[PDB]
Amino acid sequence: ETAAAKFERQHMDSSTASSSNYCNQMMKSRNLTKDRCKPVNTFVHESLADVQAVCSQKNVACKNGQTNCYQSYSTMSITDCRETGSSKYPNCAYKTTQANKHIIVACEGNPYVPVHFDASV
Ligand SMILES: Nc1ncnc2c1ncn2[C@@H]1O[C@H](C(=O)NS(=O)(=O)C[C@H]2[C@@H](O)[C@H](n3ccc(=O)[nH]c3=O)O[C@@H]2CO)[C@@H](O)[C@H]1O
Repeated sequence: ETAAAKFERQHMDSSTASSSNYCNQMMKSRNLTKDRCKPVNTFVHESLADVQAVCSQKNVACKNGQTNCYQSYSTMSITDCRETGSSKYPNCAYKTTQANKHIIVACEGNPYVPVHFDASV
């Protein structure tokens, strides 16, 4: 799996919504609960073209100190998945929360594409 492909699997769910069951099902189907319960994960509902375009938008500092992060000029429809208190592997359990926020992604490679989801603001 390429880094670009991993980003698409972990963070992209293009749709033009999310039920209380959404994260429980999506974290499983996208193979994010295979080894452990991933505590926090965000899905983005805008088009792949729109998210890829963020790599040419506002340059901002990455949480890790690198300079290859970019913030979206427009807000984007997203869903945050957060592990519940009662959640126990292999039965990982999640709270589903919809939001409309600017996203921050890290980009790499040629083509220069998103490889990491840094934050929403
Ligand atoms: N500039 C870079 N350029 C290139 N690569 C970079 C760069 N920076 C990191 N990586 C890489 O990413 C890898 C990854 O393991 N780091 S991770 O912070 O823990 C991933 C998290 C984050 O996606 C997720 N989260 C978080 C908030 C939110 O709203 N939504 C949401 O989904 O939760 C995860 C845990 O935080 C690491 O191996 C490192 O090499």
